[PDB]
Formats: sequence, C-alpha cells, structure tokens
Amino acid sequence: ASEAVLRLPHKLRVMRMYRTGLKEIVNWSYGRHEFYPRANALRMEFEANKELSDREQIRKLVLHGEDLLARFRHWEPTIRSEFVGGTVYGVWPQHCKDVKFVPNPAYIDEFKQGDTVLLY
Amino acid sequence: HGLDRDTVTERVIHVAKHFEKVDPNKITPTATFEELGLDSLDTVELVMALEEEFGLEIPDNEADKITTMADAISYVVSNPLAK
Amino acid sequence: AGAGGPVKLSPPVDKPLPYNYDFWMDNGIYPGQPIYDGMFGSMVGNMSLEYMAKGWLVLLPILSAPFVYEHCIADDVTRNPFVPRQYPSEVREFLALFKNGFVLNDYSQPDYEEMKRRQSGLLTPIY
Amino acid sequence: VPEPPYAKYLANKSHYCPPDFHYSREIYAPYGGYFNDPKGWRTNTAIATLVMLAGAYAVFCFGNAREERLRAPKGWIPSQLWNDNVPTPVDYRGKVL
Amino acid sequence: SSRIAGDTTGKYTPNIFSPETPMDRSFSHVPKNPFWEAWVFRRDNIQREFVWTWQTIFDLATFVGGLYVAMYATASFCSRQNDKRNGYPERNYYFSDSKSNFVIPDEREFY
Amino acid sequence: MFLLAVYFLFFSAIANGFFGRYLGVRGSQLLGPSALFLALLCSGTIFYEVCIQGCSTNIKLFENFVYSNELNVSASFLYDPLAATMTLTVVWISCAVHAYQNLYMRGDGSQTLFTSYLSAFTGFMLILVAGQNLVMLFIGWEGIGVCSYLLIGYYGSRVSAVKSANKSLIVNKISDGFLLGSMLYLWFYTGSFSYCSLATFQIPDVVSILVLLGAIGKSSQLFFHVWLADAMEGPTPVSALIHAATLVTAGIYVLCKLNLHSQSAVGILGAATALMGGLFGLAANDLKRVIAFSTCSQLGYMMAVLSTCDDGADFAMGHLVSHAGFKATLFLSAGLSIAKENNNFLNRYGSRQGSPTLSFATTIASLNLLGFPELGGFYSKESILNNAYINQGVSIILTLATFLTAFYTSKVLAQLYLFPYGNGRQQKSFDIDATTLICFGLLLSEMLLRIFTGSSLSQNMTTNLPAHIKNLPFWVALSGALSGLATTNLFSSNFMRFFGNRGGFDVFYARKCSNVFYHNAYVSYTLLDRGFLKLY
Amino acid sequence: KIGFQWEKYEAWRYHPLLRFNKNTMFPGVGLGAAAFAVYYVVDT
Amino acid sequence: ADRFPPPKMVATQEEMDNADIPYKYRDYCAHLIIDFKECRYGHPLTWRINCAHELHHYNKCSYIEFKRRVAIAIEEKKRRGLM
Amino acid sequence: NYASLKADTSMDHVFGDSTNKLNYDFQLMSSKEAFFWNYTLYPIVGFPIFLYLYQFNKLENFEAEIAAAKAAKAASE
Ligand SMILES: CCCCCCCCCCCCCCCCCC(=O)O[C@@H](COC(=O)CCCCCCCCCCCCCCC)COP(=O)(O)OCC[N+](C)(C)C
Ligand SMILES: CCCCCCCCCCCCCCCCCCCC(=O)O[C@H](COC(=O)CCCCCCCCCCCCCC)COP(=O)(O)OCCN
Ligand SMILES: CCCCCCCCCCCCCCCCCCCC(=O)O[C@H](COC(=O)CCCCCCCCCCCCCC)COP(=O)(O)OCCN
Ligand SMILES: CCCCCCCCCCCC(=O)SCCNC(=O)CCNC(=O)[C@H](O)C(C)(C)COP(=O)(O)O
Repeated sequence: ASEAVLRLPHKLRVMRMYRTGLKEIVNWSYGRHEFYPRANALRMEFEANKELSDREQIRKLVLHGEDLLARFRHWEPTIRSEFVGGTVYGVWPQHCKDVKFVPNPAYIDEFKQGDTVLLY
Repeated sequence: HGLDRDTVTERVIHVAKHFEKVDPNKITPTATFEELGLDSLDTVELVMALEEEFGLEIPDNEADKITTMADAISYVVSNPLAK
Repeated sequence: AGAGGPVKLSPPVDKPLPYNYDFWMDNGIYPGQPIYDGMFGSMVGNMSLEYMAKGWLVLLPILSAPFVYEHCIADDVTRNPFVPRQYPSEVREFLALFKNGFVLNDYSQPDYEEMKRRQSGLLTPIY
Repeated sequence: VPEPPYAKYLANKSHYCPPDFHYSREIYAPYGGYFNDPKGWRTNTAIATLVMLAGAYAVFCFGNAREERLRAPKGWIPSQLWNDNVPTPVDYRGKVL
Repeated sequence: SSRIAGDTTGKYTPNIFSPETPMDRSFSHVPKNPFWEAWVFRRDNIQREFVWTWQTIFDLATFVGGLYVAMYATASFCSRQNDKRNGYPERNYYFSDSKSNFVIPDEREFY
Repeated sequence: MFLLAVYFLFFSAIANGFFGRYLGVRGSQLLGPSALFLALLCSGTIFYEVCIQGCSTNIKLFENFVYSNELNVSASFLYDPLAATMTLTVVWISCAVHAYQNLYMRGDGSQTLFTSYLSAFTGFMLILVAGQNLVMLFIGWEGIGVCSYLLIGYYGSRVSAVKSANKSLIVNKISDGFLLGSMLYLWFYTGSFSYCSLATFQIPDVVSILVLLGAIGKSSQLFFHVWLADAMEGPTPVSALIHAATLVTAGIYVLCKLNLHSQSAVGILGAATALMGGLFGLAANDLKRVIAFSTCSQLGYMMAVLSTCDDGADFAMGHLVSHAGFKATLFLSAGLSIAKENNNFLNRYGSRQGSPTLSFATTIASLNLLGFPELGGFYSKESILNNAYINQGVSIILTLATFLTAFYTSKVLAQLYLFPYGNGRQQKSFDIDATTLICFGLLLSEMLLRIFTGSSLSQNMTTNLPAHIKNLPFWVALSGALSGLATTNLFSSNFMRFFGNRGGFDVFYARKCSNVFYHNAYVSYTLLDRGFLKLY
Repeated sequence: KIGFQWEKYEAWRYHPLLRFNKNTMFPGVGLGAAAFAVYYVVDT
Repeated sequence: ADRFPPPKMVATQEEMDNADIPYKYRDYCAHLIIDFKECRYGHPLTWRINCAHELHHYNKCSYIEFKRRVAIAIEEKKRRGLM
Repeated sequence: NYASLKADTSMDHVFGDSTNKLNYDFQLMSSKEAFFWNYTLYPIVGFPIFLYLYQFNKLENFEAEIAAAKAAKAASE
C-alpha cells in the first residue's frame, strides 16, 4: 500500500481496495465475459468480512488484501486511450492561443543586427 | 464535447436503475446514494458503471467525492472527454 | 479524435530543484517520466530486479538443457545416425576449406583430424 | 482577441482540418501546413509528375549507359528491347539462343 | 497593446515613445523560472560543494586512473604484438627499459 | 532501368518533404502511391531478369566515393538473386503501406512529411539490399536507422515515443559499431570492400563475433530486442514497414550475404530468441505488441536455420520474404481495428459487423503465422523445422516455439472476432475507401503468388525423415491452436508476470547499466573537471 | 444476487449486428470448396 | 566407406558450370538437379504442377544417397566397436 | 517578468490531481556498487582485448616450448 492509501480513512481504504480489485479483474481477464463472475466473487469476498467488529482481525484482512492487490498489479493496465497512460494522449495536443510571433523579423534594424563588444 | 445536463441525467438515471435494491421511482436527478439504499461497496460499482457509460476514467480521489446522484451528473458535465 | 485532444499541463516548479533533476524528463504535459523507465519510481507490475533474476534462475537450466546435451555430451559419431553429405573429391576438397562448412564433421574421411582442427580455428588474426 | 491585420493574408482552415483542432496559421514549414490542400494543387501535381518523368528519362539513359552484363542470361530478358549490350542468351544445357 | 516593428519596405523606425509595445525580437523571449535559474547557478558552481573524502578519492582513482592504467597496458601489449608481427627488434619505448636503440625502422632495410 | 526504383522512391521523399506545400495533402496522396507503383513495375522487371533468368547486373554510379591512399570505395549497385528478391518484396510492401496511409493518416497534421519519410525509408532499404560493397550497405543501414528514428518519434509531444526513438537509435548505434569493426577487419585482410573479393574460407572468430553482434541489432535478437517492443509508439504504417521488411530483416540479409557466421552461436541465439519472443507474446495485451513479439520469434527461426544445413541461408531468406507479407498484413489489419474501435487492448475487442476483406486478410495472415498446411508460411516454416532435426537442441526449442506461436495467434483471432463485443456503447467508426481495399488486395496477391512460386529452390526437396517426425510441427501447431481457442492457463501467475515484464532485460539496464553510465558521467564531470580541476 | 446487475446492464452486446458471421471471416470458402469438388469429379 | 562405394558421377564440370549449379548441390545428384532447375525456372509459377517428375527423380536419388550415408555410418560405428 | 508559479487546475478533475509526488531521492549509485559494476561491464566491453591477449600468450608459450625442445635436440645432437 502507498502512503496516500494508508492516510485514507477506513471506509475509503476498503473502497479503494474494492475499486483496485475490480480494475485488476478487468486487467487480468481475457474478455468482458470473464469479468462478471469474478466481479461477483470479489463482491462476496468483501461482503463476507463486512460484519466483523474486531479491529485487529479487520486490520489483518485489510493488510493481506493490500498485499494481494500489490502482487497482482498488471504489467499492462487497460486504460482508455484519451486519458493519462493512453496511446492517443498527447498525439496532437490542442495548441493554445496568445502565441508570441514576431512579424518581419529580419527587417527590424537590418543593417545593425549583430553582437557588439562593449568596453570600459 | 460538452455534453448537456439533460442527457447526462438520463444516462445516470439509467445506470442507477440496475441495482435491485433501488426502487425505480426513488432515483431523482437530486438524490443521495444513501436514500436510494446504496452501500459504500455499491457506490464503487455505480461509479465504475458510470465509467463505462460515459467512456471516461474517474481518478480515484474524485471518485470518493461522488456520493450523490447530483454531483455525479455535475462531474460528468464538467468532463470534456465524456461521451 | 486524434488531433485536438485535451491534455493536462505539468505544474510549474515551485521548490528548489534537486541536483540530478536531469534524470526527470518533462515536456510540459502532466505525466513526466524518468530518462529511462525503471531507473527509479514506480515499477511495471511491482516486480523488482531480484524477482526477475530469480525467474531467470528458474528458467535457464530448462532452456539450456536441450543445447547442453548435443553440444557437450554428444559426439560427432553419435550426434546423428548418418555421415555428412558425400561429395566428389574435387567438390569435397573445396567444401572442406570452409571453416563454417558442414563436411568438416565427416568422421569417415581420412582427413578428419585436420578438418576438425580447421573447424576449431584461430581466435584472432596472427598478423 | 481581435485577430491581427496580417490574418487576412493567412489562409483558412482546410476541409480536412478537424473543427476543434487549433493551429497557429503563421508558422511556415517546407513540408506544408497542418492540413494543406492549397489552391492550384492539381497544376502543382502535374508539374511534379512531369519533373519525375523527365528525371526518370535521364536516369534511364545513365543506367543504360552504365548497366554491364558480363554473364549471358539463361533466357530472353526485357532489357534486350532497350539495351544492346546484353549477351546472347545461353540456356542451362549450354546451347546459344 | 502591441504593434509590428519590422517594415519590409525599408521604412523601419523604432517607436521608443509609442504607447503600444513593439513586436520586436524580445517578444518571443522565454519567460523563465526562479528555481530553474538557481538550479543552473548551483550546477555550474558545483566546485563549491566539492569535498575531498575517501569515497571521492576512491571514485576518482578507480574510474579515471583505472581507465588510464587499462588503456596504457592495452597499448603496450599492442605495441609488443606489432613488434613481434613486423619482425622489428624490441623498441625502446619511453618507460620500457630496453638495452636496444631501435626506435624508427629503416625504410631501406628489409625486416 | 535498375536505377529507376530508387530514383522513384527518393523523388517521392524529396517532393513530399520539401515541396509538399505546393503539392498538398492530396498531392502526396497521388505522388507517393504513383511513384511506388512505377517502382513496383521496375522491381518486377528486375526480379524477372535476375532471379528467373539468372542475369546479374552491376551499375557503378561513380568511382572513388572515398579515395584515401590504398583505401578506395565506389558507389556501385549489384543486383544479384538475393537483392532482386528483397527489392521486390520491399517495394511491394511499401507500395501497399503508401496506399494504406492515404486514409489512415488523413487525421494527422503532417501527412506529406510522413509520406516523404516512408519513401526515403524504402529507398534506403533498397540501397542496403543492392549495394555491391560493404560501404553502400553501411549507408543504407544508417539511413534506415535514422528514418526509423524520425518515424517512431513522430509524435513528439509524447515522452514515450521520443524515448522509444532514442532507444532504437542507441541500440542500433552499438550494433553498427560492431559492424564497422568487422568491415575494417575484412578490408584489411582481403584487400577490398566488395563482396566478390570479400570471400574468405577461414576467418578468425573475432570477425564472426563482430558480424553477429552487428546483425543481432537490427534483426532484434536476445539482449538487443528491447527496442522492437517500444517501437509500437510510432504510427501503424511505420510498424508494418519496420517489422515486415526494412529493419528486422537487414541483419538476416547481412548474415546471408556474407557467410562468416558460426553455427554454434547462431542456432542457440535464434532458438532462444524464438522461445522468448513466443513467451513474451503470450502475456501481452496490446494487439500491436503481440505481433511484434511474433516478429521476434520468426526472426529467431530464421537465425536458427543458418546453423542447420548449407541450404540454411536459402531457407532463411525464403522465410524472410514469406514473413514480410503476412506480417505486414497483420499490422495493417490491426491498425484498422484500432482505428475502428478507438482501442489498443485485446480485452475490449469483439465481434462486430465489418468489411469482409479485412477480416479475411487477418484470418489468412494469422493462418500463415500459425503454420496452416498448404500455405506460403507453412512451407517456409516446415523447411526450417524439418531441417533443424539434426540439431537436437535447436529443434526442441523451435517446436515449443511453434506451440506458443499457435497459442497466442489463435488467442488473438478468438479475441478479435469470435469473442463477444467488449467495447463500450459509443459511436466509433472508420469507413474504408477503395484505396485500403487495393492495399489488402496487393497483400493477398503476394500471399497467393507465394504459394504457386515458392520461397526456396530446395523448399520441396525431400528431407529424409520419418513421417511422424516430418508431420510433427502440424500437430504441435494444432494443439497450440486448440489450447488458445479454449483460452486455458498455461503458466503460473509468477511466470505470467515474468513474461509480461519481457524477462526484465530493461529493468536490469535501468538499475545497473544506466546508473553506472551516469555515475561515470558524475565522476568525469562533477568530481573531476568541474570539481578537482575548477578554481574557487 | 447482491451488486450491480452487470450482465443486464450490458445485455445490448448480443445485438444481431454485434454477433459473429462465418461469411465475414471466411468470405468465399464455400465457392472454393464447390469448385474443388467439381474439379475433383473432372480429374478423377 | 569402402564397403559402400561412391556412385558414378554423371554430371561433368562443364555441365554443372553451364547450369550454374552451386558446389553444395554437386553431390552425385547434380544431373537430376540440373533437370529440376531448368524445368523450375522454365515454369516460373506452374513449376509445382508441371515440374513434378524431375523433383520426384531428384528426391529418389537423394533418398538412395541418404541410405548410403546411413550405411557408411553403421559400418564406421561397428568398426569402432560402439555397436 | 518571471513565469507564474501558479499551476492550472482546470484539468485536475479529468486527469487527476498533482498531489502525488515522486519517491526518488535523486541520488546516484553507491561508490561500492559502482566499482563492482564498472569493473564488470568494462571488461565485457573489451572482449576483443582478452581474446588477443589469450591467443598471443598461447602463441608465445608454444614458440618458447618449441625453442626449448629445439635446444634439447640440438644439444645432444
Ligand atoms: C542516397 C541518395 C539520395 C539521398 C536522398 C535522401 C532522402 C531525403 C534527404 C533529404 C535531406 C536529408 C536531411 C533532411 C533534414 C533532416 C531533418 C528531417 O529530416 O526532418 C525534419 C523536418 O523535415 C523536413 O522539413 C525536411 C525533410 C524532407 C525529406 C526528409 C526525408 C528523410 C530524411 C532522410 C534521412 C537522411 C539520411 C542521413 C543518413 C544517411 C525534422 O523532422 P522531425 O524531427 O521528425 O519533426 C517533424 C514534425 N513532426 C513532429 C510532426 C514529425
Ligand atoms: C536465454 C539466454 C540468457 C538470457 C538472459 C539470462 C540472464 C540471467 C542472469 C540472471 C540469473 C542470475 C542472477 C544472479 C543471481 C542473483 C539472484 C538474486 C538477485 C539479487 O539478490 O540482486 C539482484 C542483482 O541483480 C542481478 O541479479 C543482475 C545480475 C544479472 C547478470 C547480468 C546478465 C544480464 C541480465 C539481463 C537479463 C536478466 C534480467 C534479470 C537479471 C537485484 O539487485 P538490486 O536492484 O535489488 O540491488 C539493490 C540496489 N542497491
Ligand atoms: C591512483 C590511480 C590508479 C589507482 C587505481 C588503479 C586500478 C586499475 C588497475 C587495473 C587496471 C586494469 C588492468 C590493466 C593493468 C593490469 C596490470 C598491468 C600489467 C600488464 O600490463 O598486464 C597485462 C594486462 O592485460 C592488458 O593488456 C590490459 C587488460 C585490461 C584492459 C581491458 C579491461 C578494461 C577494458 C575497458 C577499455 C579500456 C582499454 C581500451 C583500449 C597483461 O600482461 P602482458 O601479456 O601484456 O605482459 C605485460 C607484462 N606485464
Ligand atoms: C486480480 C486479483 C484481484 C485481487 C483481489 C484481492 C482483494 C482482497 C479482497 C479481500 C480483502 C477484504 O476482504 S477487506 C475487508 C475489511 N473488513 C472490514 O473493513 C470490516 C468492517 N467493515 C465496514 O466497516 C463496512 O461494512 C465496509 C466494508 C467498510 C463498507 O461500509 P458500508 O457498510 O457503508 O458498505
């Protein structure tokens, strides 16, 4: 688990584990057909331990699930192309206005363009 | 393309219906997930399903801030890559 | 749409820069990258170099097992059930010249020893 | 922002240009602009084709002058139509054609 | 707020009194960043942070002097091989102590 | 007549890249394909004259390109049977890609510059192939290297693309440094740079190792394969050209042109590369990356076959020319699939109504890759596998490589067509014009002609092997295909992760080689010249 | 079943136009087979 | 080797040079490969159907030569006592 | 004058915030590790040097042994 995940509150930490687990189900699948049963299985895995109230056991489950989600990070995340980490992100980025263009550059003081040696 | 609120509302309402617990009239353009009857783990699934519906990737910290039907529509409207 | 897609601009530097900040490549778009990916920062698949070395340690003996038998354990007489291609004397003498030839392994020939020493030739030019 | 006066001399956005894509029209590049399609492109392509064929004729003369065949072809080759230095064909058996 | 300084016709005059900022060569100058400037200053004046430590001496010796020693040894070996190849007598190189005066081969001689 | 094709390609490059303002996007879309069509006619004439009718020609453009004392080299072109075949294959594929880029690159800003790069890229390949001496080959070699650098990094606002181009440039630099060493060796002890006087029956091992090290660069073999996978950052037309003919094949062409290789090294390296490429292509989830790893595996087969027999050079060239076709088709169809689905990941592809031509071309190219009987790829691959039986170690590894190749090829086919639709409910479309149909028709004509004309003279010559040995590759390919269709798990998650990281060759370079490189730079600069030797 | 009804939400993926057609992947294989059968009868 | 003597070489040096037969192909089968080569390059695209008799004859003679090679191998191996 | 140090937050909601930072210390390899890896890789670079050294030593040793045997044969005879 990263520092940002650790600093999160318990409710949001379990939410992060569920979100990352679902995304890793998507990454490790071969198609959308594999996703649904595996998503239901992850659903049941979280639902099984939701009613535990013993803090120490809950900490054990969260830590073990975080280790499992760290090990099964996919080498190739499935990311939409237009978003960060995507193929078409930055291919031809839209160029902004207010560009500093100097018109007729060579005709501004044409004879006296050059470097000068100034002395004391 | 900036997608108008009315269409985004229709599609978010369409996604929210598929939860069995949620009753088809409780979902309104302005309703929190709690009144709909959705849990936290359910809100994860709804945020993801919104990701397929509009073809976008929700960065996670914003995903936490989505807890209502209203703000989800606002986030989708804000996004210029939402389809 | 290939052209005109939205992009995130990397924030301007607001703190003193490290001396080796040249290791970071940033063109102004948000996801800047190391000069060589994997040199530092996030690792693809959360796999360290130790993991890859252990995996290679597992693989190499199995991959090398087919090669080691023929090259080392086997010998020219027992490698194959036949002798190399038989040629007329004029053709065979020319073909035996090639150090990278395939007639140098003909143990039936009376010039086998010289042919084998030709095959195991010089490492570097003498002159 | 009110477009500068020189914008009139600059050309418009082409049909192939996506409507959302913005580029600075003042930048000059020898390979062309961001989407080109200039007026008079057909005549320029015709001129380019004429130059290509004329250079092909010159290269053809040069190559034919410098094309050396020192071994007879096994059969008839198309070069015999245009170059006279082709040796008379001899087949695999050895008979001259 | 801006005006075109350059005139292709040749009637160019610099409007130092003009209310509008000329579009001169300084128009396209890069804005610059305070911390980047201090990084440039630090990197150029890296001799200020130079400290003689055993680690520094170790690095300098092992890489620089090591490469010099390796190159000198390789060059000496190549010279020895070439002397054997050419048939020359062992040449009196500067730091080699040889009791032979052979330095430059005689072109006229057959070796 | 022989010079004309190179003239046409370089004219297309100059016209589109320097006068493209006048020509326009349409002007490129005519002058490119028309010029390469004319070059295709010229290349067909060359192929008929040299290969079929056995008439080699030498054209000396000018003498004394470098004339310093004894060192003398001339700009000359010799079209020998190898050169004519490679020229025909290259020009055919490049004409197809130029037809392809008219519609694919219309949404790209600099289509004229892209066409100019593609045409100079082909021209330098033909200079490499037809050179009569080593220096002309080096010219073409460096020309294709620089053109790959300018084509992979076409998207300059992407850090990944420019870093991929830098990777390609650096690796290729090391390889040609080794080649230049071998060139100097051969000039010193043979008296010339020409291949005719280049012949040596016995060569010292150093020259052979230098030649092999130079060759494994462009023909990406093991420890030099890092750039090929990253070369996916470039546009799809670039990937087709580089993987099909221009870059990867050059090392094999050099090894076949000069038979200074050693049997022991080439066979082991090729078999290792084939197995590793198949294993890496197993894990990959981008459509484009799997095809690159398959290219690596096929290069491994071709390098391995040199060790087997005297006809190994002919078999390698035959597989080279056969491979260019269906591999180019696979990249072009994959690129069209990406455009239609706006996606690069195999999971979200699925069955969808499309053009019959593109799906058929994908199916037939994948069947050639698999080894489906009575196909051009089948013959050129069985010629290698059956003749490799004598080298027991090589044969085993190549048979497992055939299994892996079948598995991932069938998996890709099932995921692209048989699988249910996996992408989202959004309006996505790429309508194909008649030009793309002419492109795929040209590829399909190449594939069909390959069956009738063959790849090597000894292709159907008998290898005196038992029937169960001879027909074994078919059974291994069929088993791999059946396992791929079922999408079964073949390796544990640890080994799947290992293969997804491509063996960690790049992570080793990162952590040790690059860090040592920049620590040497730190010692050289900061400690020494701006340190010890800098005044206060 | 608890959770989002993923398969009902994505029941449009079985659209007639999103299904596999043998003709698209194998356009003229049947014609080749029929021609080979006729040529087989002739050759035999 | 002595027990299984080489066959007579039908193809002569001038014929092999006139057919441009590489030295690797000059293996007591050269005449048949001259036939196969001339017929293959005679029929550029129909050689697979037309040129089948010549290929068959070459493969037959090559099979006989391969049997001779295996016989030589067995004789040498039994002479050394390995079998 | 100087460029603004204020970032643009327009696209944070689309592409994520910039809060997360790199964990690298921007420091180089240790001196001890660098010594090992220089003295390992540089010899691998100079593989021709060792081949030439090996063959030259072999040639000189064989020549000297021939000379010694020649001296032995030319002493008695
Ligand atoms: C061999 C005999 C015939 C020689 C013909 C050679 C073929 C053409 C040679 C033309 C001159 C070669 C050098 C041209 C200038 C080098 C710069 C260049 O090629 O491209 C420029 C700009 O291109 C030009 O304006 C001129 C190119 C015209 C034609 C270039 C053909 C390819 C060059 C050939 C490689 C030179 C070989 C050198 C080694 C042998 C920069 O391109 P990018 O860095 O990719 O950025 C472009 C923008 N974008 C990000 C969108 C891609
Ligand atoms: C099929 C033909 C062969 C294909 C390539 C096969 C390569 C096989 C080489 C790997 C097998 C032997 C590895 C040596 C045994 C080490 C086992 C434990 C590894 C370990 O503890 O330290 C590692 C050292 O890196 C290392 O182990 C680097 C040693 C590698 C030797 C150089 C050989 C080239 C390797 C290129 C590909 C291999 C990638 C994986 C090595 C990680 O170090 P750390 O980062 O944790 O150190 C901390 C930073 N202070
Ligand atoms: C204070 C500053 C200095 C402190 C730190 C110094 C530490 C460095 C010491 C090791 C340096 C590398 C080893 C070279 C010196 C070895 C010992 C010198 C004695 C010697 O010449 O032996 C020869 C060494 O082999 C050779 O010819 C050289 C082989 C090693 C060179 C290749 C390895 C690196 C390759 C990188 C490229 C560098 C060279 C580029 C051309 C072989 O003996 P012999 O048969 O020649 O007879 C010559 C009779 N002694
Ligand atoms: C590709 C491979 C995928 C890897 C999958 C690995 C993932 C491991 C899964 C197993 C780890 C766990 O169970 S982690 C389970 C940790 N257990 C607890 O937190 C008990 C306390 N539960 C609560 O406080 C709430 O019920 C709460 C659940 C937060 C929701 O709040 P709501 O009541 O408002 O819905």
